[PDB]
Amino acid sequence: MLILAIISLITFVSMSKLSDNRAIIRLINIYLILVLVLDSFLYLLFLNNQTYTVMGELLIFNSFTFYIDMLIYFIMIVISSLYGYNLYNNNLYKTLFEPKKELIILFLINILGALLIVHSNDFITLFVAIELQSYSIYLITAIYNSSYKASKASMLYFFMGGILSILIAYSINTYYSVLNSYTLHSLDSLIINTLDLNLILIALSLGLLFKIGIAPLHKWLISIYENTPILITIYISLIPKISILSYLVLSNISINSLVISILAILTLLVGSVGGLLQIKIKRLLAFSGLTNAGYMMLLLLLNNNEFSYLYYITQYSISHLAIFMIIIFSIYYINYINNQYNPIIYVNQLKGLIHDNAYLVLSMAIVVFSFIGIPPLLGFFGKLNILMSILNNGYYFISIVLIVASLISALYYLYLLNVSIQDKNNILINSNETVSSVLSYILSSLIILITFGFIYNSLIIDIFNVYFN
Amino acid sequence: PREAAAHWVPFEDKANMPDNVPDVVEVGATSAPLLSASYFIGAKCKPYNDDFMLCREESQGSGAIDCLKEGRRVTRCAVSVIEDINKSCLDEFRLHWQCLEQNNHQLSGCRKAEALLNKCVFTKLNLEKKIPGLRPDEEPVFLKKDPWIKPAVDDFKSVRAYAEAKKNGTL
Amino acid sequence: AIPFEALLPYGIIFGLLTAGGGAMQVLHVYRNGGVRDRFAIDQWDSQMMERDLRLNGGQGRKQVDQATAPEAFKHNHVWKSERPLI
Amino acid sequence: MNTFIIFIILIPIVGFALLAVNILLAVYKRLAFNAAFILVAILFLPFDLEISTLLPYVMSIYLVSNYGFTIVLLFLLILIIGFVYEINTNALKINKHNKPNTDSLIYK
Amino acid sequence: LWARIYLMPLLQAEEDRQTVRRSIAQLEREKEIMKGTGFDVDKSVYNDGKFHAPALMIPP
Amino acid sequence: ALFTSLVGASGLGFATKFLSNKIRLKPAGYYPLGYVFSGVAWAGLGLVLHNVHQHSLEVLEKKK
Amino acid sequence: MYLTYYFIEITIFLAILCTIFIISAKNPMVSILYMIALFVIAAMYLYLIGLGIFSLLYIMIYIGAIAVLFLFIITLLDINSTELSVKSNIRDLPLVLISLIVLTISGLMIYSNDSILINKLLEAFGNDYNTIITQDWFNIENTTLLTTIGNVLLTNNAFILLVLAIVLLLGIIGPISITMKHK
Amino acid sequence: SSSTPLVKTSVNYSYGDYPLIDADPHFKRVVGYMRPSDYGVIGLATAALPAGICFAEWLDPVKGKFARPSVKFLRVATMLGFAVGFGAAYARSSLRFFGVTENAREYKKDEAQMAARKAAGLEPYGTSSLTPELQEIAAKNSAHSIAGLFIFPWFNFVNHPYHGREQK
Amino acid sequence: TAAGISLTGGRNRCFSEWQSFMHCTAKTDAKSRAQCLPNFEDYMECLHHTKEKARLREIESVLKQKKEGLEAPPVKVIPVKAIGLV
Amino acid sequence: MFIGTIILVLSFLGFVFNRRNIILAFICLETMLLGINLILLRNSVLFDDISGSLFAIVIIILAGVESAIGLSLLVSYYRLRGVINSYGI
Amino acid sequence: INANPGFWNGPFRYLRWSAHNRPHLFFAFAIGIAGPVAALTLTPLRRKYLYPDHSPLPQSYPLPQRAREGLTGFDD
Ligand SMILES: CCCCC/C=C\C/C=C\CCCCCCCC(=O)O[C@H](COC(=O)CCCCCCCCCCCCCCC)COP(=O)([O-])OCC[N+](C)(C)C
Repeated sequence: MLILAIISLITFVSMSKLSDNRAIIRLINIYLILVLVLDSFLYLLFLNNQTYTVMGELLIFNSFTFYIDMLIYFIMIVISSLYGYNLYNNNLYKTLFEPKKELIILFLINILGALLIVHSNDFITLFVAIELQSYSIYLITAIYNSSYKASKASMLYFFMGGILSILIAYSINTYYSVLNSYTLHSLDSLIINTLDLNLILIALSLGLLFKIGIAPLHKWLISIYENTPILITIYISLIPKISILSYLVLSNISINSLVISILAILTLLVGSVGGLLQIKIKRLLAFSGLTNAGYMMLLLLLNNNEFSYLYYITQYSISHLAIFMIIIFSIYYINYINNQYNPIIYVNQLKGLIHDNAYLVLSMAIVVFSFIGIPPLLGFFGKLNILMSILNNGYYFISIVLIVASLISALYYLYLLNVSIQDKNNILINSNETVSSVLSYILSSLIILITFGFIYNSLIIDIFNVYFN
Repeated sequence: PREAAAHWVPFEDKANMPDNVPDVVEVGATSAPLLSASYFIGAKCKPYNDDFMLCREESQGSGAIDCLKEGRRVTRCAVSVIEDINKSCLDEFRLHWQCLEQNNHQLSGCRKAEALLNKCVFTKLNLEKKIPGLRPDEEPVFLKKDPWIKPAVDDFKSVRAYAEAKKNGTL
Repeated sequence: AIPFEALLPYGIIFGLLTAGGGAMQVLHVYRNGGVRDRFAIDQWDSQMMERDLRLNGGQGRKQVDQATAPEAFKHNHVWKSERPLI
Repeated sequence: MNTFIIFIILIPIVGFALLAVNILLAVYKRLAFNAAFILVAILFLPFDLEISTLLPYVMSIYLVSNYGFTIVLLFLLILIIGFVYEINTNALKINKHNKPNTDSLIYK
Repeated sequence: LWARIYLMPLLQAEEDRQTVRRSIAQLEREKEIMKGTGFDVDKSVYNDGKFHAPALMIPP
Repeated sequence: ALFTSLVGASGLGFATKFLSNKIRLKPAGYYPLGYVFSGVAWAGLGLVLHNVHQHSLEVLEKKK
Repeated sequence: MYLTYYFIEITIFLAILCTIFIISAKNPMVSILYMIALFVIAAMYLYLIGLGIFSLLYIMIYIGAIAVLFLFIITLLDINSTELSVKSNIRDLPLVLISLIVLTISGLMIYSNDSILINKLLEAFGNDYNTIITQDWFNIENTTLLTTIGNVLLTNNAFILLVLAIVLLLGIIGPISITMKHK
Repeated sequence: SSSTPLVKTSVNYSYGDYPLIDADPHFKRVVGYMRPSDYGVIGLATAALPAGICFAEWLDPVKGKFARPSVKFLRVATMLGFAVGFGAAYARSSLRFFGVTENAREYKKDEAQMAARKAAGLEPYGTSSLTPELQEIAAKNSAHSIAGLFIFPWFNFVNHPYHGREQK
Repeated sequence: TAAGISLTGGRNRCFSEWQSFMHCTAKTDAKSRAQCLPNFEDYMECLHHTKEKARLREIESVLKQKKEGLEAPPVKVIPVKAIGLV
Repeated sequence: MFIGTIILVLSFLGFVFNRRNIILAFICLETMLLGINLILLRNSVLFDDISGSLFAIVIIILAGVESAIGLSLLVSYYRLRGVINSYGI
Repeated sequence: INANPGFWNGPFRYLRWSAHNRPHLFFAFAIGIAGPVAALTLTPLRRKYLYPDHSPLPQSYPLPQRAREGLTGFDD
């Protein structure tokens, strides 16, 4: 029911004016809510990890894919509930964060492109769907055309995504050259012994992986994330990561991979030591994206990674989403506003935030402790369940470097708190206008998931046991 | 099952059928006669052709080497039909495929010598054209009157022979 | 009334294409030995025309007819070799 | 040596001859643009290229009876809504400032 | 269409026996090549023993 | 028990409404019917997750 | 008659030559002119291998639309460009001389299935053997290539044509998403 | 002849605790066998989208003042509410064919109608205007397309032989 | 998908060995696939003709050294306008 | 596979080692897709199937829409600036 | 001047408006909607009343499903 939305709304947005864009996005938000509420009984289809192949060996519908398929709609409701809703009703807050006319179209075209990878079986559905979502990132980036950094960022992302798309197509063509089939189950565990496939299957992996930020090629993505406006980048940092990582994790084509193990170590090294001396907040935040997307090639090395992956992905998506929404709240209290597209740029700028309000720093403190794995929080059990699989299957140096990477990373997570609880000299005594109700209720709910998800941890393990085994 | 190359180089082999496959009486008919006599060798040699394709089916991959016995017998009976149609109706058979050698060998262009040949063979050789798979209340196309698709030039000798067959009353 | 000087160019163009196409049909019938051309050629029909060239002996589409084959017809059958296509 | 290939070898010779007789006989010796001009060619390509997605159906129209029909109909009906997007948004029309905005004369 | 399928098994049998004859001729020619130095001319490069026409010949 | 599993999720809902008031710099009881809204919504989530866990346990019971 | 033999290796040499003239040219239009030369050398190879249909599809869309598109862009835009000077591009030579060797040899490695790493490479060149073409009389109607593409895009892979609709949709929405400036 | 399956297919392979009728239901059958509690879900979804928009602007208004949204958006809300209601309707009613929900009053009706057209001598499912290869391909497309209701709508309109039933 | 569809819509040149291997894997419990291996080796050699290439290399290696060359019924090459000349 | 690998490798190094203009990047990217096609289509011929040709006729389309998208991205980049630089974006 | 009344402010009056003032979008959308709407309503009327569908063509050699009863004849 994405395309039932897209085909309808594209005719609806073609005729509506520029003032109607907010209420269009509000409509699409409520539509996605009711698709999640009235249609989420399709979990009953699987009961014992039952998998369906639909459209004729072309799509693959199982329950891992159903969970990612539900996760993406949930985070899209949280993202679309930002563009729909005003932050404050002021002159500044109308000229900041303006949604373009075609933006709401490109989100749902990207979700179509992201869902048709996690659900994908054939290589041609893989290739058409990485193309659909890569175009949508080319155009979600460039839709704020009257920005110098955003246009330079879209033009860089174009050529780098183009090289990695031709590398993937070369690997797909090459696997076709050595075996007649395109589907991954033509492997069926007898090929791989009697066939040198390691080089093909890694080059297929590394083609997607380098699109996401695998760390010899991490420098271009950090530049694109720092250059886009602060609301394009929460979406274009969440979506391609989780979509292809659940692809590469559903179809375990690189087990024991030495190239993947090296680049996993190199990711955990250079992310945690790259974020150390950095003064821009989206930078710091994107290398926190990099180390956490490098607790991913680890599970990609494993076999049977569907508790560790799924728990850590919904952990990371809530935590990610919440801390971007915290600094989007934090821009009202700062003293200096530059650069209309990207209003807070430096982490020096959110000083003394506890003297402005204390509960936004309470929220910020629980999310930044959830990134560094503090045990009564939901972000802890993600690293715990990665480590119950890394050590389960023989990766011992990987475990030590995982630990050292977590410790070096916490040093620049805690810089956010070191800045935000300090004396400011100019405290707020009375704000005349208050922040939007629903858009702060969303962050309060995303906190209370993080701080109280260990309550339901045990239910999730039993549910999981039934529905994936 | 494959279309030829950039630079394909033709070759033959001056050799012999080695020891145990006997000599056979192969069809020396060109495209026009066996396209003309196709329904009649399909009507007489139905179970032999059926038997050969069945034997080729059951020996999967054995195939070529397996049913030498039996593609021997479809050739013999097809040669039998075309010798019989020679000695039966050489003149009207010849009329039909001298028609059908023009018109791209389109069957559409030669109804007139066709119906004459079909009378001749149904009389002497008592074999009949059928288009199978054709459910009733559907007229077979080589029986209908005033078709939409008419040829460019009706050839002359079949005009004359069909008119004389009208005058004699054999048609 | 009608102008003749206006219609003589189109008369020449018409007559040029007319005499061209007439010459073309005669050249095609002379090459094939008195029969019209095959305009749409199947893979089946191409294999069949090659077999006819093999059967009749040398000439293109002579379309001979015989009760059996000659003894040379059994031995003249060809296979086509083909380069590596690197 | 068939009769197709002398023609497409022989024509570049005819062009080279008509060119060499010209070299023999002759005498010898950024501005800003509108978005519509760039957009006609940029947008021409996704409408030229559905045509070649339409080219394999038109050859095999008999085989895919009653089913490839509906697939092609749905393909075209998904393309028509992007067409009606661009014609609802007045995409190709180029505008100018010739109107005096027709504001009534207000006094005092 | 029905005319072509009536003509199919006849030409099929013809190409069948040409396949058998020219194949066994290539096998015997390669046998007379490989006399002396010990090497199997008769063992096929398949494992399921069937009759494949050869391919990939030596450039004439 | 079903009842404590409702009351705890309703308490999570009261915490959501409370913390959402406190980010907006409102008092604790600002719109005191909104506590009823959030309590009923999160309690309904507890209903859903409770019933999914029930049915999953019964599916495990039927495998013997 | 064996003048007509080396036709494939000829076009391979011409493609090498033509890309050397892509990446070493003065004007930005001279490079796309050798690029349409490269498309037509490719289309000659595609006819040569046995695919007459594709060669003309490559002429229709690759010296068709996207050619005209690039020629068009280079016309109505100014683009500064330097020349291939030795003082700015000889520093890249010892990396190119490594990456040529490594990328070519490794791109010729994966067509093989042994595990020696020298018998893998030597199966790419050790193929001078002529495939034998038999006539099978099993096919009755001229289902050529384009018929089978129209049967597989429309029945077996109808979803790929139907997602493809969304991709061409996006290729229409995108340039209007950008280049309009509504109101 | 146009009703022979000639592929191999699982027989009575139930997807839940209840016995399946049907592996893909034809669209007319799904609209036939749906309960009144299902038309309920359609009505609740047509009611929940315009009331949902008016509620969600009662929370925070668009222009700072609480005004009702225009009738223009209420019409589109009613349309997409029928869209969600029909998606949930087809989705529920075809879970009942798979034997994954409670399957009591439809197994009897599918005894009844299949037995009532075995008596009239015609095909148990119906004669399509397709060759049997197109029936196989067109029902490999429409097999289990109700998963992926979150992405795309796809339905059965093909009327092919096999449905995972006992004999044919 | 388009599993074994040919250029002309039929079957590939290696469809039989693949269908034999899928018969093998259909009746075989997982981790009992070692008995399934010879059908697979037949299929990979159908695709790439590797063992046939090595065998013809060894036959040509013994052939090419000898001064006698060829004492066998030879393989005669013809030009394309002379398929059925004699 | 020689002509495809050569177009791919040499087009790739023509992409990597430019510093002079922006359009050589676009046209080297386009000839890489050509180089992938030249390998795929011959594997379709030599294996006797259309399914490599299926991926070919799909990637023709994706190369097309890729060019349409990316040249609209360039006109975005040029509208706001004055002249596309020599050294790059 | 002729302005837009709206499709929602009276449908049939709007179609009457668009037939006069925009015939390049009425008689273009009305000739293309008369195809897939007539394909759902005019086809069973034909299959019952004008003529039923045709028999399908053969595609390959039609193999039967028998077990080779032994043929007699054409031995030598
Ligand atoms: C009335 C609604 C009002 C509007 C609300 C809108 C959106 C609400 C969205 C999300 C709320 C949280 C629901 C979580 C469902 C998890 C299902 C599941 O644990 O998944 C398991 C497998 O997971 C996994 O592998 C691991 C996931 C690990 C999750 C880590 C964070 C969890 C901690 C907090 C989450 C629970 C908080 C409960 C709050 C009362 C599969 O089981 P399933 O797919 O059958 O469950 C869905 C059935 N369903 C659709 C009917 C609900």
